[PDB]
Amino acid sequence: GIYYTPKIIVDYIVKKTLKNHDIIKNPYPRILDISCGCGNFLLEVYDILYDLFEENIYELKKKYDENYWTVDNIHRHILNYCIYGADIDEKAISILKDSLTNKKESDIKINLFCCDSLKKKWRYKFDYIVGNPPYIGHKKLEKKYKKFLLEKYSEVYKDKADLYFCFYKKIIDILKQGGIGSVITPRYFLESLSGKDLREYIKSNVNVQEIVDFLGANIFKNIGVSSCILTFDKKKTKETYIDVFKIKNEDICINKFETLEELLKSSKFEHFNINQRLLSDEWILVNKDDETFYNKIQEKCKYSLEDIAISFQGIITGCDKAFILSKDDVKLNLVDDKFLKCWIKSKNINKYIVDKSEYRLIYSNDIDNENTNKRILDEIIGLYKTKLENRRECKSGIRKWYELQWGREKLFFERKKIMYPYKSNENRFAIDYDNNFSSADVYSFFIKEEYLDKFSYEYLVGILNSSVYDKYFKITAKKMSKNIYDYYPNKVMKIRIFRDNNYEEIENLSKQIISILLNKSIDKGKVEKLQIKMDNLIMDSLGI
DNA sequence: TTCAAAAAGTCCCA
DNA sequence: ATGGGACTTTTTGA
Ligand SMILES: Nc1ccc(CCNc2ncnc3c2ncn3[C@@H]2O[C@H](CO)[C@@H](O)[C@H]2O)cc1
Ligand SMILES: [K+]
Ligand SMILES: [K+]
Repeated sequence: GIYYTPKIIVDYIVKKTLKNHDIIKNPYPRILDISCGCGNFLLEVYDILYDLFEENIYELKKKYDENYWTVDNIHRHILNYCIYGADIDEKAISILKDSLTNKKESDIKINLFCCDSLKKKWRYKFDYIVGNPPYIGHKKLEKKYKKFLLEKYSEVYKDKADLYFCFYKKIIDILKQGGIGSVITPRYFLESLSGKDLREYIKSNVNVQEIVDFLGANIFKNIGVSSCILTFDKKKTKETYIDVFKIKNEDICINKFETLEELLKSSKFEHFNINQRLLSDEWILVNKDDETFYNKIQEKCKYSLEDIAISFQGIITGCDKAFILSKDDVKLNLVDDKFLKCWIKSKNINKYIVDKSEYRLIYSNDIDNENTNKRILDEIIGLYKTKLENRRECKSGIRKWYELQWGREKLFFERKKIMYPYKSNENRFAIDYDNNFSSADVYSFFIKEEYLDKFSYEYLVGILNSSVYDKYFKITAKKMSKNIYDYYPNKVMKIRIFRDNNYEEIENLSKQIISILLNKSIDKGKVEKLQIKMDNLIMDSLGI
């Protein structure tokens, strides 16, 4: 339930919010952590504040009450007026209170609240806010609390949104005018469709000073999440430019230097600036060379995949072990071949073509009644009946216990089409010739009838598999973990395509590559040469 | 009725 | 034991 932020990052965030504070002008700053936990951030804040007060004690004594401002009174003052924490875990709050007391008679009152930060009536705003909020996705969040969030945090929380969206909104709302906030959250809201409303909220309510994007680097040990650090303020500024620090090597160990600033200035990161006013609903955080590249491609292409194609997600059985069998399984002798479909996984998809399938799907929707094919139900599917009965559509009666949860439309699959994995390190679009079915880890599309004369499957896999389109898609794609991007229709269908004088030769090269890849003695080397030639053709076409 | 999004991923090994 | 690499289910809101 508790996650420890590495000390280097905590130090960076506290220094980011407090390094230029004018303690003489305002000796009563309110610093808040609304998910403080054991006190990772607040103890460092206490250290920084103590040094800040102690270095200016005599100036404070001369400008204000000379009896109040003594070194012996610093500790008490810090706990009374400066440090605020909130967390829902009682034990963490008790431990933090003990630590803050032990940093150094009457008892000082420590501003630590044990509550739900999203429900607390906050009585005042704050000068500085730091911390690491909790991340809960749509599956792991309780439905009652989700009803609450959808009612009260609708500006950022809808559909498949995350709890830390609400923490972002809460932080922004309780930040004093001129205040500074700095947090570490998952990076996914920067590009995801669920994060659109949250991105709009941030852009329209704060000045984003700085974004540190670690991409697929493993910041939290033994945790599968990809992180970023956001720093924003509510200052009166007429410029609103963002400093973006994007990591270049995801294999880096984070403790190579003493400070995170040394790492950011180093050759391990790239830095660039983004105009906050030029942000659309999407945040395209790239350097000027990449921006030029992306804009050239966008302007030159007249069509998008959405215009010319029909997209769809694969089968969602709701229990794969009940419906998927190895093609050499003896139990398939009980199933009529009219009920069997070819089944592939994301790993069976290469550039341009699909591996031969090793699995079969029982399309159980076509089973009329339980008495005609009783053997299939009793001996194959029924072995998981309990689990099958706990699916949502079974509990509500919309679906029989032996039916596929989301069987889609068969006719969408039993046709020539293009398939691609839902998560990959590179563009892998293939032409499926074999009426392959797949789960939701594989997405498919086919070309609309009215665009068949303008675009062929061979040409499309030719350009989509090129290095140009690999880089082009990765510009705006959703970076998930190390060497993994989401390849989902909400972005894949936005890919723009072109049609010009190089169409015929690109198509010929694609057909040659496909012909070689379907041979017995594959000579992959000539495939690589042909791909290089096609990439040259594409770069000529797009004017890069 | 029925779409598609969602990594505090998941699991294994050296 | 940890860190790194291969690979990806079904719950869920709309
Ligand atoms: N199902 C569900 C039901 C209710 C909630 C309440 C959300 N409200 C919260 N308010 C304040 N602190 C919170 C918190 N949730 C977690 N935290 C702390 O955050 C830190 C993580 O690093 C931990 O120290 C954790 O305790 C969440 C999920
Ligand atoms: K004085
Ligand atoms: K990671």
